[PDB]
Amino acid sequence: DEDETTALVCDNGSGLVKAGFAGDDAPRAVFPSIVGRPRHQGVMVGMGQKDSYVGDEAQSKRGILTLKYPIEHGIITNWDDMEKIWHHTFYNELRVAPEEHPTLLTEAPLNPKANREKMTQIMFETFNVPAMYVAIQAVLSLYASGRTTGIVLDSGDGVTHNVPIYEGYALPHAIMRLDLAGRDLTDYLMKILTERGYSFVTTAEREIVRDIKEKLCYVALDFENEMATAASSSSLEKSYELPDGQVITIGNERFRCPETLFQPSFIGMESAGIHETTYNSIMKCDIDIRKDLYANNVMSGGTTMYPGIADRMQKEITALAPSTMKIKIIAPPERKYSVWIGGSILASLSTFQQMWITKQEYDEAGPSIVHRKCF
Amino acid sequence: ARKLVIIESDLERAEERAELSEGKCAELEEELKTVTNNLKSLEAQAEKYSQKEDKYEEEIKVLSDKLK
Amino acid sequence: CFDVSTIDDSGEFKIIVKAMETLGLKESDQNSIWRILAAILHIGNITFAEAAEQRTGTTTVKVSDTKSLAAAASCLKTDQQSLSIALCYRSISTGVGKRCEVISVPMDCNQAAYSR
Ligand SMILES: Nc1ncnc2c1ncn2[C@@H]1O[C@H](COP(=O)(O)OP(=O)(O)O)[C@@H](O)[C@H]1O
Ligand SMILES: [Ca+2]
Repeated sequence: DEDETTALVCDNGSGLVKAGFAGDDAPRAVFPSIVGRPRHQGVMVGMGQKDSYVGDEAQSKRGILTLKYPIEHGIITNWDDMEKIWHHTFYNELRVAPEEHPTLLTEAPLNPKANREKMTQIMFETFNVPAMYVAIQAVLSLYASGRTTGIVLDSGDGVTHNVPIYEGYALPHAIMRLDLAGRDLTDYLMKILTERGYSFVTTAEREIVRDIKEKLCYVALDFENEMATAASSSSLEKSYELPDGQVITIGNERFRCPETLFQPSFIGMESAGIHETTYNSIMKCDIDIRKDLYANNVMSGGTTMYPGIADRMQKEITALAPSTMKIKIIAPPERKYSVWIGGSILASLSTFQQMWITKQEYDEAGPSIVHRKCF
Repeated sequence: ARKLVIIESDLERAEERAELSEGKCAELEEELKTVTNNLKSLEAQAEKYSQKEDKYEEEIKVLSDKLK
Repeated sequence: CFDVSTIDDSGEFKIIVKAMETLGLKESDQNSIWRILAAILHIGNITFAEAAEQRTGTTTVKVSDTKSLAAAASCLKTDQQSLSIALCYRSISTGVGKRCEVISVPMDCNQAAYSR
């Protein structure tokens, strides 16, 4: 546009595909990372079904679709279907050719080595990308919120990651990975829903569970005191008319499921709560470096949007943590797009040149170019 | 005689959708008044809660100074 | 600093009027333009004070000198409060259609004075 040339920003997860044009502050066309076929055989003739039904077109009509998700936190059940997800991204919504503008993707911390080389194969050899990089999830948001000294816990629907990044990344481990977010809460509901004459059976309607979840479901401050309150039918049940037509008086259902977050013992996992793992990462660093970590805590992700998420942390942490200085948690009121706001940062930096992979660089160091320069 | 039936039938359709619409519209109009009243009521309570927690903000502050 | 001995204030104004009238800016048009400038002055004179909304040491932004921020919305003739709901607080949604403004973020002081 008579400014520069070849530039773009992108970001994908287990919820939405955040992307936009060149030099933007916020996304432009986010869409669900879904994709399925036809369990209904799509009037076979009222088109040769194909196109699994990805994008707004897919999210619009769920019934015909057997929504089979490709990338469940880390593991990619299949790469063949990924081919026609990015074919919908750059060409339909972004309206730009990938054989021109760079690309800034996100990296699920500690992702299988074999996956990186496989992805690069899809871009460089097929979609011809002469410049691109895959930054590491959390570290991005750090520079956006305006923090240089804090501990980041960025996670939404993908995977939980405790990234203590306030003066260095890639160093002692002090990081954790937990497959317990988003889809885990989306699949657990139908189970407990059975006791209330409800059952979102198939995957298509399972996706709706998440929709209603993010508009009412809240977290209990103390399950004990709210157990006796159950008698008082006022703060619990609330009339929610299902778009089709079937009221669901969610009440105790709201604060029962989220309890699993702090208590992973409800789904057969010894994984400690997100406030225990926090200790595990802090106890590794030096002794004279905790007082500043407690001062500011970066809690990001769409998972940190439900009522009663930050106040609970300040109750459990103080217990098994030093009690002398003040403790404050920085949870950006809109901390979901924290990664994208940070993506816009690195997207406009020139120092970033010493990170991405140039067309020729791949052929000069084989497929291992990724893990030979990056880390 | 047949044309009469066509128009007479339309009268039944018109009368049916009229009484049905007006019936629900009246019910809706009455409901709005109840919801509007609840809005005004809740808004009033929220105002009292807002001014109260603000009074605690200046109270917890002055107490912190005296404690220091 | 305001009053200066070197430059005459009252003597220049009448000369400025001549310059505007000579070119093609009659008083009728001048007044119509001053409203636009005067509006900015109202939205200018507002360096908000400390907003004790946070807990520890940090803070956000809130109006204490209301009549000043009110003047900003006075020329606009809109809900003084609603005005600050969209500015001091950054609202973003987007996706599918295009954006829906209401839910927002109380930004820090640096970004606050920045937007100011
Ligand atoms: N205000 C909100 N309240 C509750 N859930 C929200 C809110 N905003 C976004 N979400 C949800 O957060 C999820 C996306 O979070 P995100 O951190 O981007 O996930 P991921 O990185 O795993 O793709 C989606 O399930 C979305 O519905
Ligand atoms: Ca992710």
